[PDB]
Amino acid sequence: TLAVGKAHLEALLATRKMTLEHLQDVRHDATQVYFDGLEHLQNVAQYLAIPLSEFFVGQTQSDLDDGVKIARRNGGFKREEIRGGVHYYTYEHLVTTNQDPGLMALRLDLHSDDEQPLRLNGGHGSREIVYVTRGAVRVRWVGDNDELKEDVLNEGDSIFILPNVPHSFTNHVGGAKSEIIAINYG
Amino acid sequence: TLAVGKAHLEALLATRKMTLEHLQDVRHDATQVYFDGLEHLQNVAQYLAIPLSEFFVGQTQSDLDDGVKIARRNGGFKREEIRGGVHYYTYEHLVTTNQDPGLMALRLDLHSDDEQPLRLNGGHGSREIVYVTRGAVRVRWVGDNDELKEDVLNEGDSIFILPNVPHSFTNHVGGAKSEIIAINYG
Amino acid sequence: RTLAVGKAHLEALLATRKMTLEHLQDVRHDATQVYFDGLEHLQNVAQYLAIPLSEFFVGQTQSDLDDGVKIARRNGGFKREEIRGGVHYYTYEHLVTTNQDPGLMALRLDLHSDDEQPLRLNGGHGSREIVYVTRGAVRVRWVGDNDELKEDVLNEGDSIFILPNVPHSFTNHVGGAKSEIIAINYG
Amino acid sequence: TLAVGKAHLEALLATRKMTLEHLQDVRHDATQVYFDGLEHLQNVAQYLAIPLSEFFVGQTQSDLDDGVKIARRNGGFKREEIRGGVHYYTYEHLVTTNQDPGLMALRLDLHSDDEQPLRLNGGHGSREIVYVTRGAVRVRWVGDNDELKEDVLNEGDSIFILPNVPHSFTNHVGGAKSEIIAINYG
Ligand SMILES: C[C@H](O)CP(=O)(O)O
Ligand SMILES: C[C@H](O)CP(=O)(O)O
Ligand SMILES: C[C@H](O)CP(=O)(O)O
Ligand SMILES: C[C@H](O)CP(=O)(O)O
Ligand SMILES: [Mn+2]
Ligand SMILES: [Mn+2]
Ligand SMILES: [Mn+2]
Ligand SMILES: [Mn+2]
Repeated sequence: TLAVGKAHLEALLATRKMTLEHLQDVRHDATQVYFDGLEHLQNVAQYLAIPLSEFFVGQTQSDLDDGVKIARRNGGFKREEIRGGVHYYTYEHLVTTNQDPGLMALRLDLHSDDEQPLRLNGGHGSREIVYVTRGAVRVRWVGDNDELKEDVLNEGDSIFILPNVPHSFTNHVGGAKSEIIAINYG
Repeated sequence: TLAVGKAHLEALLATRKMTLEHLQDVRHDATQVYFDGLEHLQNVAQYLAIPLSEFFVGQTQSDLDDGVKIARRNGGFKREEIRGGVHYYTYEHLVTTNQDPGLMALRLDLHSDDEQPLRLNGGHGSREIVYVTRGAVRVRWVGDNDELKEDVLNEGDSIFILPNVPHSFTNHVGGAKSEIIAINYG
Repeated sequence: RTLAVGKAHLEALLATRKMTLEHLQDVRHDATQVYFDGLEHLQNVAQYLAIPLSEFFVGQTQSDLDDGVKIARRNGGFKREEIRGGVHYYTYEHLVTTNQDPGLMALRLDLHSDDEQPLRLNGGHGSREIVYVTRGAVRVRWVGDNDELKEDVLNEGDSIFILPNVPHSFTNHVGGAKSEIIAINYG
Repeated sequence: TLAVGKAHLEALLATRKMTLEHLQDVRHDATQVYFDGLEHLQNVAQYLAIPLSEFFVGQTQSDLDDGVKIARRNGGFKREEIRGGVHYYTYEHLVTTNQDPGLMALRLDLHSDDEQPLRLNGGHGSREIVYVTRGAVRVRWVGDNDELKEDVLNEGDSIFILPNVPHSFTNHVGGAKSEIIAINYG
């Protein structure tokens, strides 16, 4: 048994000039409408020619409290990142929210340097802005005409990276261990 | 058992810097990942802080054939519309597709006129464009400062209606029976 | 050469950078507008703010609607013949157009070609399209899966939806008959 | 004289099923099209029923260098913020780009505390995420039913703020001087 909010379902129905009465075999109460499982809701979605996802758009409960959400150091997800055989990053999630799933804010420790081989990613859809909280960071990316570029970012410097530009952050000084903040969004 | 496409789920996981390994309680094959029901996929969504709807976005099978979908006169949904005892419209769905659930294209017969009372709707989120295929149509709507407006649209005339502007289409002549095409979108 | 920009709007752009009019010294203004000596001047201000020039005009065009609506009349607006490789294919008549949705292009078309003339598919387009047949019998052809050419026939009151970038052609099924369709591109 | 890129103008013209030939008295080159001033381009835009802004979309030269843009500490705009006589913030712009004018990344020094009066902003359209680089930060905001809320954010904590929620960041301790990073976006 799968419940869908009644007002929401009625709104979808109204996009097709319909009402609950035009659905075959559904029970409902004053706030919900009930389906005999996912296959049943899938069939109703085909009947309305609306993809299944729409039946859930907006229907997840907000994880904010009073318009805001707070996270604490080490309070959430954390993970090492190893590329080819090279320890490259420690990813720590900052605050994350279902009210903007495209926002991924991270604190990273950098573990590689010039003595290890380069491990560029393939770029990604998200824009990114990085701020250096500590140390000295070697940044490398693939620029115009596939030519490799590099620079060095010191504490308090920052960088914006256009979507799908491949990039790497490493320690400028080998054995030193820098920290950056990275916000992907939009 | 609920299957989610593997490449899609892996893409969502990557927006959180995760991989299948960070969900330990899931089986998978070369193209799908399997959940013990909706409650299970809902828990994984809360863990990822991504709303459930995202796990279905794009995952409904397209109802198009070779990039296109065709509908036939009288082939689909059709309904009379009666407002406070007044026969106002016949709604006939034109082609509808799950590849744009926000598109509602209609053919309407108009059945009311000046001898019946006015039955405006409450407006709606969709933009609308209407084209008169046949006859002469009295259009009325609520304009600036809630003042009622009216005009007449002849064959081949058209009108654009901003979202949430309440409106009514009726026969200008009375006993004459006009036809319009109405496209709500976006 | 003088370029006016709405003052409230410019001030809102300035506030996205934590600035005020005072951080641009070389500008005259009234209670509602701010004036630039020319485009090069506004361009420099845009560079200084790291905001593209287009933003200075976003939202600033006066609505062409009257009381939330806009009406167009048969033959009241733009109209044009479409000839493809020497083949007279379409007559395009604009239905209502509005600056409040520039991506909405609603057309009435006459079809002038048929099976005796060569095929003239377009290259497809970004817009979604829905077509409704007002009159006659219409041969529709498009490029489907694996670049295979597809075809069908649409009668009066039939309709079709076309996914973005699917190449397509509408012609007369019968030949010498002359059909009419309504085509709405949007989004 | 206003020049507009020719390929671009042609693409706009094609959205209206037009070509350069349908425009009255315009000169052009192999790459540009020329207008007798803004009023002229404004009239062409009314004729096409396309807002003026569209004629410049994409037409500003990117301020990125090879897909990236770098800013240095103290390299760009910087300003003190005083609210009703109270020194509240030092705003330092981090990297800014014309490729995303909705991104405003700041480094702030906090100068106020509990001994000074509260100076909330009015909120803003942008979402915000804040990360505490140094110290201990008193955050206050207006939540549900206009009730004032407060909390304390330590080094490495972060917060997400929904659009138009009014807020203030100040020093928790008093005479201590904290630092935050604040990213408004989207
Ligand atoms: C800081 C980098 O942008 C992180 P990656 O995208 O390679 O995970
Ligand atoms: C043609 C009209 O827009 C139909 P309604 O929205 O009242 O169903
Ligand atoms: C009816 C067709 O969509 C018109 P085209 O897009 O080829 O100009
Ligand atoms: C860090 C805060 O969000 C700065 P404000 O938006 O009041 O200028
Ligand atoms: Mn990255
Ligand atoms: Mn309507
Ligand atoms: Mn087309
Ligand atoms: Mn703020």
